[PDB]
Amino acid sequence: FIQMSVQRIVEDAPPIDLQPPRYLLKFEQIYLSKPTHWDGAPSPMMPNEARLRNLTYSAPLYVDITKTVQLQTQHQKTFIGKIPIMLRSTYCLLNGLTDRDLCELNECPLDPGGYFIINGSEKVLIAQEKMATNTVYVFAKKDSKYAYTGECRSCLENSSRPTSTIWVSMLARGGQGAKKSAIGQRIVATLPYIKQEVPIIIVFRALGFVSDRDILEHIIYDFEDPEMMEMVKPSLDEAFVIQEQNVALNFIGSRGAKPGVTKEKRIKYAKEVLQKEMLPHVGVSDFCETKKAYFLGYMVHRLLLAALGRRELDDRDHYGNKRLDLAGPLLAFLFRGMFKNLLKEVRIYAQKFIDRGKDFNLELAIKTRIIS
Amino acid sequence: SLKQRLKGKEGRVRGNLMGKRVDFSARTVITPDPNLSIDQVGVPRSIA
Amino acid sequence: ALETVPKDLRHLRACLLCSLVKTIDQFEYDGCDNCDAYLQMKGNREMVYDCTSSSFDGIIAMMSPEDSWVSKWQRVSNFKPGVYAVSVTGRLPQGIVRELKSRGVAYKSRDTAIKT
Amino acid sequence: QPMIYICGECHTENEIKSRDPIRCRECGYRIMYKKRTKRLVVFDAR
Amino acid sequence: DPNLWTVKCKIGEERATAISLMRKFIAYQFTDTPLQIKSVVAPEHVKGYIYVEAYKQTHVKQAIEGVGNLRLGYWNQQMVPIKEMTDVLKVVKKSWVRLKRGIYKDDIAQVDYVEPSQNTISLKMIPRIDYDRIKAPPQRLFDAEKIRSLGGDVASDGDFLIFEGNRYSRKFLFKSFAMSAVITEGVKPTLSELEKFREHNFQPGDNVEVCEGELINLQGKILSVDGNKITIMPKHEDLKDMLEFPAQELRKYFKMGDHVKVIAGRFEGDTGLIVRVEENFVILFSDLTMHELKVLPRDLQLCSETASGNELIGQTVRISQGPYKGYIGVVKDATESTARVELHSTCQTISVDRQRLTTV
Amino acid sequence: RDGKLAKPRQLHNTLWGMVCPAETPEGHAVGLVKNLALMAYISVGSQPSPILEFLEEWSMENLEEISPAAIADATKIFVNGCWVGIHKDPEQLMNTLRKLRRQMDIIVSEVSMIRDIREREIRIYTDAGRICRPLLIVEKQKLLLKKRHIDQLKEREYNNYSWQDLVASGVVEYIDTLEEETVMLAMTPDDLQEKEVAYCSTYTHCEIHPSMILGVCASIIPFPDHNQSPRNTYQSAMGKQAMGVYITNFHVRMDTLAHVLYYPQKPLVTTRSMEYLRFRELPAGINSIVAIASYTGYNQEDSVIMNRSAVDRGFFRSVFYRSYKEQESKKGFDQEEVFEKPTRETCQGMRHAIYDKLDDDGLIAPGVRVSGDDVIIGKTVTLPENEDRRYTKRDCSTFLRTSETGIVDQVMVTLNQEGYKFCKIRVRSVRIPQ
RNA sequence: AGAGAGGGAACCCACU
Ligand SMILES: [Zn+2]
Ligand SMILES: [Zn+2]
Repeated sequence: FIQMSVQRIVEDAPPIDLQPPRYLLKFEQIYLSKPTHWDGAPSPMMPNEARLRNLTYSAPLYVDITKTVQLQTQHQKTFIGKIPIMLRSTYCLLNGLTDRDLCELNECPLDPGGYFIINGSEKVLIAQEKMATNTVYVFAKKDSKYAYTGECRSCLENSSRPTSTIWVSMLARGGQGAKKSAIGQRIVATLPYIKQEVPIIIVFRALGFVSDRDILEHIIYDFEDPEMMEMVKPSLDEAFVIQEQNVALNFIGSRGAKPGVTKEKRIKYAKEVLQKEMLPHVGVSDFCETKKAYFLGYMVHRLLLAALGRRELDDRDHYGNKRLDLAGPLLAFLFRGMFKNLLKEVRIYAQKFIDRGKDFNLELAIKTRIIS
Repeated sequence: SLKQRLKGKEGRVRGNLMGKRVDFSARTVITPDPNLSIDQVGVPRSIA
Repeated sequence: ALETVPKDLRHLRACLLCSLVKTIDQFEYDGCDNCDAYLQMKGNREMVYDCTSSSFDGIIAMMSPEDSWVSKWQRVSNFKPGVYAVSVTGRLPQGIVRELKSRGVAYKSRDTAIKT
Repeated sequence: QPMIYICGECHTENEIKSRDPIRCRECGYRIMYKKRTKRLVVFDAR
Repeated sequence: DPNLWTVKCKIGEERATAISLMRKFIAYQFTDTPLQIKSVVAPEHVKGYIYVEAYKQTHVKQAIEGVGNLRLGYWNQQMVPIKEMTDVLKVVKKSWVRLKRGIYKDDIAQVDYVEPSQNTISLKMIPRIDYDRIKAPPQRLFDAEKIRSLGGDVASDGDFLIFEGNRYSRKFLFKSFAMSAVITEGVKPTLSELEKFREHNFQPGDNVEVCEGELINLQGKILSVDGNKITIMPKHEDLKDMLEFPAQELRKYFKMGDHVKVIAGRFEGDTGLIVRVEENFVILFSDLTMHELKVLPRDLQLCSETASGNELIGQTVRISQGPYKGYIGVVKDATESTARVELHSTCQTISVDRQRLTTV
Repeated sequence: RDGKLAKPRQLHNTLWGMVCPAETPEGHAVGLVKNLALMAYISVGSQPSPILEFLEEWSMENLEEISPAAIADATKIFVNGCWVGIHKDPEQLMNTLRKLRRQMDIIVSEVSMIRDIREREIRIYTDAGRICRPLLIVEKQKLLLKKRHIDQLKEREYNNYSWQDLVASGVVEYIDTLEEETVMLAMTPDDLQEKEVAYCSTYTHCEIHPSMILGVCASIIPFPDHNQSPRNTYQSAMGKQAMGVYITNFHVRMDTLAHVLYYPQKPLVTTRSMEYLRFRELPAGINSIVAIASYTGYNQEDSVIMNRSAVDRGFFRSVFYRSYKEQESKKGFDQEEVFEKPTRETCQGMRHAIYDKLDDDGLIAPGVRVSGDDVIIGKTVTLPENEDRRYTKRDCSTFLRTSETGIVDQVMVTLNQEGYKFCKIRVRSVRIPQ
């Protein structure tokens, strides 16, 4: 965490820009000092001293600033804030010290470390289980209206945004669809930030794949097993009305968490949802349309296999389906939000101090309490 | 709120009116004794 | 133009005729931006003190009086855009009012307040 | 009247005053340890 | 006609918002991004939000873009209703004043000398100071000797004095303050402030009669009360209907031999019974004393409440006799006979005779 | 918590070797809170870029350059879940990836490859959070842990031959839970590599030792397989509660509720795993000559008869430390705490207790007997209305916790984070077993 | 011989 992930968080935050002559701030290189207390002079704070005086065994965190107003100026080793250190780390004082040296510091060699000293209290970050991200799972909501529901808690590594689960469900209604025409089961997808059950074929058309043959190529990889094609036939025949990418994206934008104004600004919202909300692990870029289409086809194909039983259903308690958030991922998840809040406060300060016509004071821009 | 002060298992009706803290009560560990009758309990001196 | 807009919040005064709100510097340097030709307070501070108000309630940034219902209710539709006062406390002396009436300008009070 | 404290890491002793910031004279160590009491202690050897 | 829309603003900075919007309108009135709104209203006493006059909400949103003080009303706007648009511009409205700012806020100040320059006036005040003793407060008299003793920023001119931020006092502060920094209308000090420098009271349940009109000599009990023309509803004797009477027609009449209290004057706080009801002199005897108290009929009310009118403690001892001999302890409790000893060795406090104890 | 379902709480099959099966809190959090096994290790995760470069180096076809006709006759390959492309020959690709992992050329040891054989898939996981455990590698029904490895491993601190050198030797490797679904795991080599009426004869990995499936608290149980599993769980609960020397520097630490023991002993009946938890260096408990006998009737229903003379000889006689912290607060002059000995005539609201135990600074000198409702910290806070008479600052003092007694062990005086004076008092009370 | 006590809320770990 403190060796790579903090730098990843700092670099993955966009350089904030303010429009008047424009100026942008960027943070590039971070510095992590040794734990030190102070009013007072900088002195190395031994962890037992931090425990006895109810101090916090935290190391200061510096970073370099580069602002371009363009007129660029750099600011090396600006104090961001203090982050706690768990004992026996690579950035604790007593790393690699011999047992005699530890006994000189009133610290025993028997202590395994791995705990933080916060206000003199020893804290342990309990590892938290979670469902494994970026992995397709097929479950059975036997009480709902869906026969088999697929999901993929997609979360791109080193991305400040959290996970966004997409569901690819199949309406059950084993017999009729409560109609005089609705024969087969229809596959329907729950996208992030979209409140209605979007059909699969609508999404595939919205990805720039107009032909039914191409969508079936991306979904069913063999054209010599007519049973799976027959099973996917009703879902394909739900949305033969919508044939254009424009109309498909318009239907995507209809009934969103943020509803569209008109044909305009709703095509862009649907494009934004398909670009940056569903499946971030397959990429977030303009050329990532076909990769996202391939992965959605894989999700639909696995759902079809589950509906056939050719592959068994997935277990929520199998420990190959779980991850263990240790101190690293947990502190990274905390630091994402707190670093973003520090950036927001800096932006507020800059907005206050550009409208007066003056130049902001960057040491007062970065407040250290919000990050420590 | 007042409704939250009354509605709970920690409110006024269960928590304070039904089951309330009482004076003249002691709580300590029990250890066996076969040398006293079935209707006798051996209480400590500091409790008595 | 920007010449009509006051520069700061200190010593804001509203005109007694058209309820024009300006600083004392702008009244001293420009007079009235609507009817100084009928008042002639430019080049005279005492004329400003006699023809402007020290007590006003509410301000209106009248930007387009030609299509404003507020300008219809405040009777400032035929004027120029600027900062106007809703309620004005004060009154011109009888000499100024009589001189305006001799020039065909009857003095309608801008004191549209509901006094009890 | 002054109280004698043992200066933590220094292991030396020094006087202290009321409303006196807690500092050692050798290296300014912040942790003081109060000396053992002067009144008698008696322990039943049970 | 355009409509008014509420836009939330920074508190205390609404006039500056209107000034900035006017400057922005004039600065972009010839460009390709015009402000299509019609007017901006920031009232004198409405604090928190301003008004934008426009035919559309989108015009308001596109006009307030770039204004940070209105960022809390940027996403959504609320229109003032059509019937309520005139309420926006509707405005309602040797003496004594009360200061607006400072530590003397809303304190009674006697206007000593009105300076004809119309900038400030001299005010007589009672100092709310601690005489430079606590700060490194209620109203009390100005003590010049105390401020000469404590020192600091103080200058003496006999009874005249200057102190602690150019505060001018004499014998009682006499300092200049601005007319706009005081309220010269609506103070109305009391009698205690006169020493420092009609009325209607009808209550429900009281008995009143009618002194004039066609409904004269009708005694009834009070139901409700109002300010000046009460339109009372008295429950008269032998009348099931409720009539109407203002305050000038009624009078606090009371039958002889009832609970009476005094509301104001010299006789307030005392209760008792009245004896004989004259034209206006009503004589009564108190619940405390039997002295004659003569009151006006208006200074009476009907209220049925009753009138108010050891040495061994903490001493290290040593058990020198008995089973516990040789134990060192501290005496917790002690009596004439026995004493409880907190044993230093065991986790137990036991009581022994004082004859068995020997102090260290 | 408080869910009536059981599937999130049960001991699933994939908890083998990664998490202890016995240790769990047996309250309303059964199965939810777990304890990690001994050799289990959570993969800290690395970047997938070297793996993608290696795959592009070999004949792996990316998704943006394929026909959708040759997909079903080949194996779909995933990295961290994202589908990176296709490969035609799954064998000699898994062999190549494993050969690189048995050498640490490109792929880190924590990274895991899983070849789904029934359905044509091959997924490589490089996530941070996966839970793996080291296993031996069985090439031929033969182990790769030869005698020379043991010879170089006994002579540590001389050859500098560590565990990481054995990982680099391609003898042991970390297998996670996904990969356990596609591995044939030998329990012990003395039984499952010798020819018999053959069971499978296709082993890939061998368990190092079965005792490493247990946690830290289930490893201190002698003969845990002879017990019943609820008994093992209850002992796992109790073993984190036994008095003992919890740390070596306990005389410096100002811990609250420090339970230490007079004469702790190592168990006569021990496991091999206690040598690695260092339970023989900071033990918790005493070896006792027990007798399982019906007697007078005081060991009736889960109770035990003890020996008074043995207890008088220091048997389980523990010592209980409790610390008390208090600092004063410099504030806006209305209330001002300060450490001083309060006086009856001066202070107000002073509770009736002994204040002569205090020193001149309002604190107890170490080595002074105190009991219930005895003052330990003399602190007085000022009263704003002392002038607004003759009665001044009120007592705000921390007493010794009632129904407790003992000697004050040591007192430390220092400054806090805010720079205010701050005192800790550790009070010592020995606890004879009654 | 001068005699009473207050905090309060929140959240963790166990105990039967
Ligand atoms: Zn004018
Ligand atoms: Zn020293």
